[PDB]
Amino acid sequence: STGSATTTPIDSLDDAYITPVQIGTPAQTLNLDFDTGSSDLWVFSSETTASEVDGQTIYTPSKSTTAKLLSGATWSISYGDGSSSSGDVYTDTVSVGGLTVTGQAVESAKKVSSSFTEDSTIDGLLGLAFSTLNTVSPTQQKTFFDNAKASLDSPVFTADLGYHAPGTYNFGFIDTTAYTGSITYTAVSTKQGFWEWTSTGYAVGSGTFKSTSIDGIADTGTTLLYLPATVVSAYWAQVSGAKSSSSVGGYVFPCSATLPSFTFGVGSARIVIPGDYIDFGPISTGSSSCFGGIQSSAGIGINIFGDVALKAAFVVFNGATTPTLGFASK
Repeated sequence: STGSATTTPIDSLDDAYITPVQIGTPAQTLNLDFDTGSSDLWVFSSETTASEVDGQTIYTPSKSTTAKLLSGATWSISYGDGSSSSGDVYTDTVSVGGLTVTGQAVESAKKVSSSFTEDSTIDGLLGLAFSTLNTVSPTQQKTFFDNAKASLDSPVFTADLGYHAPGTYNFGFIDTTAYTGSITYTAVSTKQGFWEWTSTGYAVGSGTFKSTSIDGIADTGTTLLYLPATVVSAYWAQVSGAKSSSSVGGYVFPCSATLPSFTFGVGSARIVIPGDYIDFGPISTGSSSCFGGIQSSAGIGINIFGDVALKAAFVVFNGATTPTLGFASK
């Protein structure tokens, strides 16, 4: 089997991407944030505290003939931005782009933090990291990809995120028309439950490539590119007027600037992030200070290849017995 679904930016900055997901019978379609940095599929629901729902579409398990309460199971999760949610669990039929999993754990939110309430466009998350990170207790649950894997033509999914444009998540096959050149594969460590890999270095603009190992995660659920302070300083030093602002919470730059590209290494191959991808717009409405899309990972504890990086590539998440990651230009 295979599946294919379009993923769409939630706003004009590509802050996140939503993908429609069919849950239950008859189908209830919710727009979920596919997140390769977490492993819970959770949704706004009829059980979510009323004051914490503001425009999202909810899953109502009582209206699904295939929903079953997973007795005794609860979940609770926190993300890198400090947001959180928690609740109980149902099993139900979940389909993505034509690919159907029965008995998928659908984690129903009783509580969500303000950041979720305030974002009307995201109805929940669909985790695509390794199932060892799933927060369901007392019986950990498998991700949608893990449940689908054995039925797929090939045990893979691919992320093809657009810049200010829709893109595609595919399951079970590699669309060879979707990228240019070849896909370069690189080793993955699953020790932390993430799609963790080591980039071979970087370049700033037309500058020379610096060969240096950068361990980080491929995380579709993080907006920006978070890299070591040395790397980030080297980037922003090429932008007149750019500075790290403690009050704003990262590097900012004059909105009048033209940003240089940023290249990262995948083995001997190179992925180029165009400078425009690194512009996240005014820090506040009407400001001439713009927020940078490359930021320091210092004090996150890990480097994160988020959407800024991933959207410059066609990315293969290879879930073979020994997982690997593949990157191609496009």
